[PDB]
Amino acid sequence: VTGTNKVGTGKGVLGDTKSLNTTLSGSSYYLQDNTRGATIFTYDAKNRSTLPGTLWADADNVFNAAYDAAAVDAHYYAGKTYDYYKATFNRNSINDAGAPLKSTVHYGSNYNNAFWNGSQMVYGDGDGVTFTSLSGGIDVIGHELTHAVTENSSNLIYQNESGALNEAISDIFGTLVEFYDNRNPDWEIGEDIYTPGKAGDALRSMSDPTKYGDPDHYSKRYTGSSDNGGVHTNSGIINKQAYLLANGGTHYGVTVTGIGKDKLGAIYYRANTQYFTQSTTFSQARAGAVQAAADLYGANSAEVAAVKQSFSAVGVN
Ligand SMILES: [Ca+2]
Ligand SMILES: [Ca+2]
Ligand SMILES: [Ca+2]
Ligand SMILES: [Ca+2]
Ligand SMILES: [Zn+2]
Repeated sequence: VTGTNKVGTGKGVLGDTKSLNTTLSGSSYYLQDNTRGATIFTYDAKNRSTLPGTLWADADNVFNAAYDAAAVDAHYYAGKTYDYYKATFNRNSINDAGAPLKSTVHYGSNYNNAFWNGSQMVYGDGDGVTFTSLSGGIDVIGHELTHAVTENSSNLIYQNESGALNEAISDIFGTLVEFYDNRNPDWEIGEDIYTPGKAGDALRSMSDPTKYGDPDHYSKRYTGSSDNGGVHTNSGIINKQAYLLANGGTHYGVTVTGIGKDKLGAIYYRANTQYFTQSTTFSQARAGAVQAAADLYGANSAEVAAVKQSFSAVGVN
């Protein structure tokens, strides 16, 4: 739409009030955010299995209805993700060229999913038991949007070690996005949307992958063919290494000095963008992470040493 930049208000999935960037055109306001380097659009599929649906239009610039909630969050959190990338690394959208961010909410009926489809963000509303509206969790959004960035860089193949690395990368960043918005931060993934009645859980944990049965050491990796070679479980190995590099700890007899989330982020960003390839394995991830740290802090630096220490802890050389 073409119009005038407005600022509205609405309530998200968890019931919190949020500030919205919309556009006034004719008699209505549209969930269209013209404020950033990339345009952000939010759509309504009206509980159908169609894409992208209808661009979202409101009569008064107030998004306080129960039906509004998923759209308010989808809208807000994508602008927050753009922000994280723009401020931290000077990245202009998913492709470094201002590609627009599109999201469809109310997709299907009681659909327990949300993913980047290679072109836009897709959100279902959940069954209200296993999940709630999928747009209410910032780390899951940051995770999927980061998949858009890998595709525009390393392009890690979704199978075996390189696929797990892909998954790991996306968790690291979604976590980073959550800390970014001071969105009650932690190292678990999906706790704001998962099993709305049970407090305590998440889909997986970076601090202790074994809580959910994921491996936390190379010697314990899944070796078969299921899940494109165990893509979603083996990522726990890289997740654990990332956690120890940011916060420190003792793991399998190896003591790691943490360097903080900001350097963890710069090291992985640099690694994924200049060093990783489509088929980077965990051993090459170590070497590339090591080179990134050397470039960033110096070859004989304490950072580089932490990098080495962190992989050692998880059995990767
Ligand atoms: Ca309204
Ligand atoms: Ca949290
Ligand atoms: Ca989290
Ligand atoms: Ca829960
Ligand atoms: Zn993923």
